[PDB]
Amino acid sequence: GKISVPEAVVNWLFKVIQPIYNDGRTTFHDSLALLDNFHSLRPRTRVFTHSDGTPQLLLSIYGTISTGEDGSSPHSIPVIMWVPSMYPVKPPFISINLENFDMNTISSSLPIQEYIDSNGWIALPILHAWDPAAMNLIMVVQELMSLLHEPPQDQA
Amino acid sequence: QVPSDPYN
Repeated sequence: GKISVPEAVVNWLFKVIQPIYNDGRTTFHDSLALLDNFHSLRPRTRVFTHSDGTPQLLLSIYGTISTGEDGSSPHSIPVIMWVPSMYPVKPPFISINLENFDMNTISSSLPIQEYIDSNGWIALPILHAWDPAAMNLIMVVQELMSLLHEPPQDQA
Repeated sequence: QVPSDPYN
């Protein structure tokens, strides 16, 4: 339950979430928890443009997710997660951040490679099977992390 | 509101 973000960020979250989110309480709770669990992530609001051209200001959480120093070869991916205004009824959506990143620094051996489309959107299995009543933002990033991980050593 | 960023 320890909070890693400073007061200015908590107050900011309080402020920006209110006007946008159908369920501000859950969005605030899940966003704060995410930031507290993944210290490389930061929040901002940005305009997301929908498929039909409609722009919508949304909370976005961004940063570089990296495998831990656990003896395995390190892998990192810069991502941008968007929280839709109907969260958690609707799932977040996540893309690779294409600044200073070449999507081709990701081994085809990495399980995550399979889920990244030509446009940079990451179709994580958890998002496809989203359960509004049982899932949160942390679980999304945890799955992302588990797919970045070097696949286990075998003896073949 | 317009876009904002407590870090930038």
